[PDB]
Amino acid sequence: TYSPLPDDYNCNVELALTSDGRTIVCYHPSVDIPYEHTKPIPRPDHDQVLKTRLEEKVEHLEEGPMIEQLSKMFFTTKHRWYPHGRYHRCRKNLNPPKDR
Amino acid sequence: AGGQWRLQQGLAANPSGYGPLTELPDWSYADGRPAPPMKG
Amino acid sequence: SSFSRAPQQWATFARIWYLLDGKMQPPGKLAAMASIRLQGLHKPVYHALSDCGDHVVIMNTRHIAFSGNKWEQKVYSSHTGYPGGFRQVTAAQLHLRDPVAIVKLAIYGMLPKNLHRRTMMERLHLFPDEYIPEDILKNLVEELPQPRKIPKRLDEYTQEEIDAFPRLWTPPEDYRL
Amino acid sequence: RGRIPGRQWIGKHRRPRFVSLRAKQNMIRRLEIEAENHYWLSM
Amino acid sequence: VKCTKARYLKKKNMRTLWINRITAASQEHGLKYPALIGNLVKCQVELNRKVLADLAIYEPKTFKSLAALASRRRHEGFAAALGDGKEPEGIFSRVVQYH
Amino acid sequence: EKDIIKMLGLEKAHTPQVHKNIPSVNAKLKVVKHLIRIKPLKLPQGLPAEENMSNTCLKSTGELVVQWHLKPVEQ
Amino acid sequence: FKNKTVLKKRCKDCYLVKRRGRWYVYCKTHPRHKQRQM
Amino acid sequence: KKLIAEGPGETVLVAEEEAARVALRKLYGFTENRRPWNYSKPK
Amino acid sequence: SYLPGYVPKTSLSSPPWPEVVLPDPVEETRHHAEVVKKVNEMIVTGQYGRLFAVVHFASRQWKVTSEDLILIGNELDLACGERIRLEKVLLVGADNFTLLGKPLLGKDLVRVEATVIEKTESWPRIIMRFRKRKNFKKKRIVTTPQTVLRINSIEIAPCLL
Amino acid sequence: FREVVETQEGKTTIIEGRITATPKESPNPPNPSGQCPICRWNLKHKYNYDDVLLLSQFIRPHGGMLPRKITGLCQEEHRKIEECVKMAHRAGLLPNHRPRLPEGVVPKSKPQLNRYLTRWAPGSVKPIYKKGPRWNRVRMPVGSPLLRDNVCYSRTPWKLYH
Ligand code: FES
Ligand SMILES: [K+]
Ligand SMILES: [Mg+2]
Ligand SMILES: [Zn+2]
Repeated sequence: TYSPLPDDYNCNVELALTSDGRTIVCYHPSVDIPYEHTKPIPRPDHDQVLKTRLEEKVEHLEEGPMIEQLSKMFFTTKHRWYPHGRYHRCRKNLNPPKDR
Repeated sequence: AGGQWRLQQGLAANPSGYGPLTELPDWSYADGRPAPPMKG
Repeated sequence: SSFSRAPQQWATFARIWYLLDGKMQPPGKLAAMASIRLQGLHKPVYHALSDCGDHVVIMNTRHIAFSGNKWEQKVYSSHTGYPGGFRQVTAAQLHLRDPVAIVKLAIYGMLPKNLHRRTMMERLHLFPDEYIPEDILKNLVEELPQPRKIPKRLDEYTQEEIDAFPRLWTPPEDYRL
Repeated sequence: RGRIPGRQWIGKHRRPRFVSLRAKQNMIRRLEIEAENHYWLSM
Repeated sequence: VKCTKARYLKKKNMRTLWINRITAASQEHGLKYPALIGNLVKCQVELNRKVLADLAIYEPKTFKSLAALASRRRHEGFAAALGDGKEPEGIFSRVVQYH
Repeated sequence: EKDIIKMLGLEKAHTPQVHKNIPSVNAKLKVVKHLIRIKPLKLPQGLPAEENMSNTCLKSTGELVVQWHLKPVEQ
Repeated sequence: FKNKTVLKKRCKDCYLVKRRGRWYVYCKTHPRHKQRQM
Repeated sequence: KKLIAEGPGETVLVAEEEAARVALRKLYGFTENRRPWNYSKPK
Repeated sequence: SYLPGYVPKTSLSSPPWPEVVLPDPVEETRHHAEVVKKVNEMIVTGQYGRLFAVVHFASRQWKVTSEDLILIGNELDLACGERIRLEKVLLVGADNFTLLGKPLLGKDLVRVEATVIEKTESWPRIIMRFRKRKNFKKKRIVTTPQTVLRINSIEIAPCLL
Repeated sequence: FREVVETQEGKTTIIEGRITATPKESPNPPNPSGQCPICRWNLKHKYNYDDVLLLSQFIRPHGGMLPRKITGLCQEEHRKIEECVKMAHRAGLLPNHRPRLPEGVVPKSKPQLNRYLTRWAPGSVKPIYKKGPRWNRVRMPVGSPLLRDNVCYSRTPWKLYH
């Protein structure tokens, strides 16, 4: 009943040695998430004479409030949202290499 | 790491020293012809 | 895992929310765990030139425990910059003035001394008295175990354990204990 | 506020230095090696 | 001059990054970097830290198997140390002798 | 001490060198005994003959084996 | 009180007690015998 | 009540679409860890 | 009720780690035999996909698979297009099973083949040494040879047990 | 044990003593040859401040300490148990054992500060305003130096000064 590691999160690890002792065999089939350990998808979320006329109504906040909103939204600081200069903009490479 | 254990077991402290991992040929031809010996 | 490139990258570089209970726990150990989680040193894909940090929410910061006499010996010092503006306070005074200051200062001291430390502090969350906002409670993922095991008081021990622990000496029958 | 007069490691007053456990272990190891050298030179 | 001298620091930085990633994986699996490296060496598994980090990033199940092997070797070593030495060597404690 | 090391030939560290267990060599070694490690040369299989002068290996245990197959023992 | 390094009892009435982390030689018959550890 | 595929994403709909794509790949045999194409000469 | 050597349960009476009871050697040997048999049956039936191998080459370890490219900073004295076999394999792995060598796997067990596809020289490397206030300044430019190998097939054979 | 009762009956105070049931040592000690209960039960170097089940057997109901002669312990174990009991009291591990308060005296509200391994009294030490240099650092004492000989399973020895 001895197990070096628990077998309930990633895979069932079984270790063995060949007869000559020169080869170590590792058998690790992955575990599957049980049905009981899952949540259902939250799919669920008038006499209107006029149509549902919805328009984008968001005024542009100033630099300060906008940067504060972005920092609070993304859990960051204001310096990242503050702009940069033409020197760095032109130094940045527009065609970076791609591995895969 | 493990140099003392290797010395106790009778092997070189550095795994890159004498042994099959270092002195065996690195490669050989697919047709089976042995490769020329390494300069080291 | 046969994932597409964008879902795979989004899954790999994702932020996880950890919860840490500070109920009678060493502030230094709490700060070490929080610093590890904030730096992302717990991830095999960690690198400095990336954002591998995870959100940490520490509760019960008011109920931290200091070993020894640190509440009276440990001193936090600061300077307002003006002449005669050098202020030193004890750990107890700082805790009374701000119940989330000691853990915050410990985490700030343990984090790397670079420009990412402020972002890590922003991602860090501290709440006293077991109160957490609904958003923060809903976006939680994992709860880290407490580092220090809380000892039990004499009244907490069960009668079974009391009977199991044997008597060691026989007091005189005439003593006035 | 804690100053060492003059240079730290030279002069009449110096910054104190303290021996560590690993330093003691290293010295003991070298002493054992030299003792074995003495034994092997004994014959 | 900086370019010439940075070639020494590049290897040190790479090794430090590999050690950090291996430590992260070991902590995820419940072990530590020394208890992993030493117990893998005791099993005649000569995998360098770069390969170990690559396995931790891309082969989580293989790395878990390696961690289980290291933990088993560590437990066998603890048992041997606790014993008087008369006990036979463990299955994974045997060393394949070369000549 | 520098000159005695140079005469002994131990200019490169961690490089084994062979010397004769004679009083003069011992006297030379006694001056640099705090910089060197000394072991006895153990010959479990005898001196290397002319034929097996290329299959010799000096193990970390101080043994000069004359056969080096780079293969595990079948046993 | 008088600060001293080696506290001594000037009379038999003097008694030693450790308070506030420091030793004190208190006395009642001769209050001048009161001493504080330095 | 048997898992056939799992998909990650930023939203529930995207994750479900990715899970369906993974299931389709598994059914069609175009898994990422599939057997590589054999380029050996006809022998 | 207290045998000799008994210690009442306190904070330091028992070690702070749980005790480990290793399996019996004979039963564990039987379990190992069963595991080896089932893994060998999987290998025979071909119930595996892409294989990855950690091998030793050019004084370092490479984790490679099929269609991979490796750049060795050394000339191998071979013509381009030649196929070679990497004989130093330390690890082989698949989705379900992993085999480790001590410290190397069997040649019959695992065979890894590569093809030489390119022989080049590295980009110029500058070695500049400058010493302050000593009129000491020297510069060198070097170009190390390089060889590109494409891994063609990592083939395993049933040889366990 | 023995209890004393004072009754002011009819302007005539009567002081009486009565004998109540007393605990006895558990039978078959593992080490009968020991000269103290600790060494008889092989608890030497194997207890700490958190062992309230052990500390409570040598303390008064109000939190005091029992005489060494009455307990039967040796001087070293007596001092160690006294230090452990002080640390337990400072850590609040003995809620039942509290100092006796005179009638009509209600303690004022005080801030609560959880603590453990408290060597000195909380109201005796002064703040470390000047820590000093590294070679002359003023360390904060943690734990009791008397427990330096306790078993240390960890490789790192106990740090008695932080
Ligand atoms: S416990 Fe043995 S001498 Fe006191
Ligand atoms: K000086
Ligand atoms: Mg100076
Ligand atoms: Zn007096």
